[PDB]
Amino acid sequence: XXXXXXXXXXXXXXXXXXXXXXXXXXXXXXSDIIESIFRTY
Amino acid sequence: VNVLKGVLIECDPAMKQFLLYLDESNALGKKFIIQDIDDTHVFVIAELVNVLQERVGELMDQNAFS
Amino acid sequence: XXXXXXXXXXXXXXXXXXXXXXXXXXXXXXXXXXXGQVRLGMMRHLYVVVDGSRTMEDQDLKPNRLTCTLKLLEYFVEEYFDQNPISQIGIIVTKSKRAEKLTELSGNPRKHITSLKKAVDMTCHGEPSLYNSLSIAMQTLKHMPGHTSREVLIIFSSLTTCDPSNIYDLIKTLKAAKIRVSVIGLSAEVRVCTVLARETGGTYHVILDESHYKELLTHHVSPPPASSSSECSLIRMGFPQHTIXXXXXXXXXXXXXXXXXXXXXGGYFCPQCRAKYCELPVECKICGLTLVSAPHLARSYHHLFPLDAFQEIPLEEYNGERFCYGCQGELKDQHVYVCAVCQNVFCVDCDVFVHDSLHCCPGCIH
Amino acid sequence: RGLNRVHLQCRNLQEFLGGLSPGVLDRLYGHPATCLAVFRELPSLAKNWVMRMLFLEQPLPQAAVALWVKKEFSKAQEESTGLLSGLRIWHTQLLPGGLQGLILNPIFRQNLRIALLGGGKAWSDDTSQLGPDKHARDVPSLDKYAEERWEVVLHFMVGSPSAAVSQDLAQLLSQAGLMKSTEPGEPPCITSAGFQFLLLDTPAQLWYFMLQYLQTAQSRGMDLVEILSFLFQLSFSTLGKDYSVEGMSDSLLNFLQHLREFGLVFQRKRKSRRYYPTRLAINLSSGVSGAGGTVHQPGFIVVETNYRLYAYTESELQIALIALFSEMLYRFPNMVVAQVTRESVQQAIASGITAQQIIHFLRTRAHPVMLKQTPVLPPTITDQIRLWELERDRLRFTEGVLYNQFLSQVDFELLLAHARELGVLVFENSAKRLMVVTPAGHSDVKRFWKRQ
Amino acid sequence: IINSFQSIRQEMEAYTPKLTQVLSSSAASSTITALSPGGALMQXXXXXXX
Amino acid sequence: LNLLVIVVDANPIWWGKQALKESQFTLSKCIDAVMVLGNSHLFMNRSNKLAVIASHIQESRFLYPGSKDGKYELLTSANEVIVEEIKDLMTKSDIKGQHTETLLAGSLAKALCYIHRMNKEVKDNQEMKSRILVIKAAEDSALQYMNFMNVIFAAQKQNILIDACVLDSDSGLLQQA
Ligand SMILES: [Zn+2]
Ligand SMILES: [Zn+2]
Ligand SMILES: [Zn+2]
Repeated sequence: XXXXXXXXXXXXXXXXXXXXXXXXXXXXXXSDIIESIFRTY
Repeated sequence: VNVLKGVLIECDPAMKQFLLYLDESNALGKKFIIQDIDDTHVFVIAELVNVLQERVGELMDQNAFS
Repeated sequence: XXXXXXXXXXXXXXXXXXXXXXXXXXXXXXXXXXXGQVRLGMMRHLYVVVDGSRTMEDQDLKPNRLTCTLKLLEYFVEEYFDQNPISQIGIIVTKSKRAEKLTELSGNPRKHITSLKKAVDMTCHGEPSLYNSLSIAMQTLKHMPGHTSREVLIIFSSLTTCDPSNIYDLIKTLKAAKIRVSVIGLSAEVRVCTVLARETGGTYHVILDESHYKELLTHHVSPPPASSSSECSLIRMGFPQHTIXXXXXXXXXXXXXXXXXXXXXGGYFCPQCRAKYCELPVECKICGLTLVSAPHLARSYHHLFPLDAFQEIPLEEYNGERFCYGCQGELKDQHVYVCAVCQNVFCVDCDVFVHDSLHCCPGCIH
Repeated sequence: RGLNRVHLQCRNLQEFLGGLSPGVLDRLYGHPATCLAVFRELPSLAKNWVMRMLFLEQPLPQAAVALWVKKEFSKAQEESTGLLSGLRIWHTQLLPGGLQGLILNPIFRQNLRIALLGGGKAWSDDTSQLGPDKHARDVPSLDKYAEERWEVVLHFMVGSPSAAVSQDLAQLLSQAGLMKSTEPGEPPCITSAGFQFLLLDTPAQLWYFMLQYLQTAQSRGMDLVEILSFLFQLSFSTLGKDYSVEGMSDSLLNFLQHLREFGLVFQRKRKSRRYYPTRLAINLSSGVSGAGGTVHQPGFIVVETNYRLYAYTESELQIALIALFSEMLYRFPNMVVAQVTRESVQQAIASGITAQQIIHFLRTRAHPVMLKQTPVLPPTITDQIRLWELERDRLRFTEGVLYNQFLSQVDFELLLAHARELGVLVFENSAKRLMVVTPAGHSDVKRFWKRQ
Repeated sequence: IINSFQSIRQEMEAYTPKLTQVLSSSAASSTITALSPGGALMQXXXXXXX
Repeated sequence: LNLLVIVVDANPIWWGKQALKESQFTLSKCIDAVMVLGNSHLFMNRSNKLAVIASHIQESRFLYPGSKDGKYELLTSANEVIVEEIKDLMTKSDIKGQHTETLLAGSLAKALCYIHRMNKEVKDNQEMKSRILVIKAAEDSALQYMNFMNVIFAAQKQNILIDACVLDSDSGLLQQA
């Protein structure tokens, strides 16, 4: 249907799942986090 | 050629050279080992084989004490 | 911290025996089985949705919940294909807010149990998604024909049911798409699974033990009765005879297979398309016919002319027939079981054997 | 002990009956008890083949016997055919071309058919009429009598103050190689064969009694044939129904009262006309009592991973046996607590016990909580027992004769080839010409050297 | 029904020959001839020539 | 440890027509071949067990369950009880008209539950394998097919093998089983 027939909704801790680090100011590359921020805010 | 009717002794090489050591010390009465016919096998005078049967196990247990 | 005081004594010689017998009798229980002379859904595309949540890794069971759940699903696939041959199973692990069709809807236990032996080794990361799992199960179960009681079994553990959309429009759709969803729950009662179960048509249950969870999966093995909604059609069926290599392969038809195969000399044909199948029963891969050997209709005839109850009486009670009519043995216990129609005599071993396996009274045949 | 040590080998009724005279065998099958008793010993292939060919008067060719078996099993097939042939069941006849016909020995075949169907003899059962007998004996009291008498013999071997053996049986124990009398003012000792006899199963012990009893049956005017027919007549009898004696010779009376001394048969009086075949006499069979449990007595030794034996049985005999292969710490009126020390097993092999006796002893008396394990013993303990016996048994002795320092090398392989020719080769050399031949078979090659 | 009930009530009164009646040996020889691989009940089957 | 359960289709109408045929082969040699097979099975090993059932037209009565003439003793007692049981069964008999074709589903049901209880008798050391011989000589009624498949699937689950010697006529349900 789609990539997963939908996406992963922002459950909670979309800022604190792998917080500020795709390893503060660390790397930022996690797909769930950027898509959940794109939906959420 | 030189027909000797000794007794074959089959072991593992550790006890083979333990028998060689024990025969060099002459702890069963005579130089009871004739020659060394293999990497494994030994020859022994037939009548000291019973004192061998006791004292080899007894002296191996005595070597692990000092 | 003082459980040691649970052992009392009156004469202390058989009184410790009485306390041990009370404990050993209170550590066991009997099942609750229901009978019905009602329509059942006998062609049955069931579709199993397992959690792969974070709460699958919790150790409430003796191994973690993933391992016990998966072991009883291996037993479930075994007994369901042992009892309903026409039907099919498909397995979705629901993991990380997304749903994954782990094993497609097929009708042989080898692929499913192989996939469960694989799925022991998984990770169980993230929160589940009931939306996407019911969406994949709906997407496959739209276009099965209308006489199939299309059923989903959600073995569901966690509490945060992290959907990506609204899951009351799914329940309205699945209400209109005449599917039936039943949820077996772990550790709690969740309102959304309760609404889903009571509205789609299914049944919701929560788990105490190993034994209670086995009783629930055994309850979902049997074909559940139909609503006033499901279509009562007449599916066209095919009954292919077995065909060996005709007369020492005198003008045979050497084929490979039809779903790493060798050279098939003979076997099962199809009466619609004249293809080559090794195993029967198999839905026709290129026609849409369903192929039946017809003991596979006779393997599930006991649901239609079912058993009755045994009149259970423990006491001595007028028994002029001392021996078991089942297997010709004495009744050395105080449980005597007497049938309804013939009213012969049976013991406990004949009770469990007749009501679980043989599925008929030996008296009423005579 | 310049030979090898006394390894107690049970014959299992094949090496006994295979190795006799065929006239003795053709007399031996003259009672249906012996035909059933040799029948049940057979492997299952030979079993089914005798029951196939039983109702038949024609010598079937060799092709059908080789052609009754699927292809994969020919390695496990020729043993059954050869065992039927050597035991004088299949005597070979000829179809009138060249097909070697095979036919069952009509004495053996006729008496098996008497064992299955009606017969012309009467199994030596008799009763004039004697009803409920004066002091009729009860079945658990027959069990008690068996336990009492055979444990008295076992205590006599152990050397208790319960030495109720009546000195013909002690002479039998000295004659079979078990209790050696030395310095004849009456110490009866135990040979190492006696220690290996103790740790054995009860049907294996009784059948070893009957084998070494009939090994010296040339002494008291005994014949092997009638005694073995009476043994196989005992072990195919029933505890309940009662027998009579009328129809037996006087040497049979002497053997039956000697057998009463064994405890295998409960008499009432010496001049009586009745015997009760005891529960020891029925389970007389060349076989194994089990690996987890015994029909005689349920197992009682719990062997935990602590090398820890929990014996739930009060008996001075079995306490002495557990004292043989272990060392014992606690004794309660229900239980004995023992520990299997390395030094305890090394004492149990200094007196001479190969530790398959020990492991099978513990498997025989395995307690019913120790069951429901598929390896009924903990394999750490069992493999440790085997490693202890392999530390104790590290010398292998052989009397030989030396050939050393030959003058050439062609005569080296010539002497080696003549040794291989007459089957007297023992050990060879490749480099330094150091050969070992059999010393008893050396004089052949020695006189060959004086002939070249 | 009545004829067969009469004949089998008369039949199962006198009973048990065990040595004599059961097998003639020629029938057993013909049975071994049949179950040999070139006779009846050995259908020349399980060939499957590929 | 093995368990042969012979089932002999004692149709009195069929063997009555066979005994009025004045052939060589009557019911006496049938039940005698049954007993020689039974004594052979008990004879092959000490631990073997035997049970012999006789399907009559209206009842599944079991047949089974010193040495005067030279047999082994328990073989003699088993042969005596099988002989006396068929003499009590077939001679003292009845006559009805609506139900005259023989049955096989009920005797197989008794055999299945008998093997169940005798497998509960087995202790943990040993394990019982089992089979059911069916010696059929009559024509099976079609009317119990609904029943008959069920006992086959019970023998499918309980891992009991089924063998069949049919005497006169082929039988599709029994070769099916
Ligand atoms: Zn098709
Ligand atoms: Zn009934
Ligand atoms: Zn019963």
